[PDB]
Amino acid sequence: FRFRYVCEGPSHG
Amino acid sequence: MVKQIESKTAFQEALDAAGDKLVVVDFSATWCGPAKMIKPFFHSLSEKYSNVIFLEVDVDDAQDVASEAEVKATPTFQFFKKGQKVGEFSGANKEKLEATINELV
Repeated sequence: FRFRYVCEGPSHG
Repeated sequence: MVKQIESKTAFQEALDAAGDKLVVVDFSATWCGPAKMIKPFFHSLSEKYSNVIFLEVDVDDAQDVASEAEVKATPTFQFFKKGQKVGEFSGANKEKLEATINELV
């Protein structure tokens, strides 16, 4: 699987 | 131009072959939307700034590069020059890439 930590891209807002 | 890093070996080589121009790295996850969602900007600057070197890293398949950089949030923009670090900043901020590059240009 390819997972690690959170992606704070345009997810925060 | 742009250059993808698949292993720590290509990382150092990227900075060495990057010459002395600025070097911004995009630590985005290919399986994560929010991260890859900003590539149309970072990668786009490739045609707006042909005088800058842009790299790419997979924080999931290249944990070796993320491990050395201890990245814990994507996208993570890291700036390197001549193999030396000069600045860095994460958080979806494609407009900042402009001000930051023109800063340490």
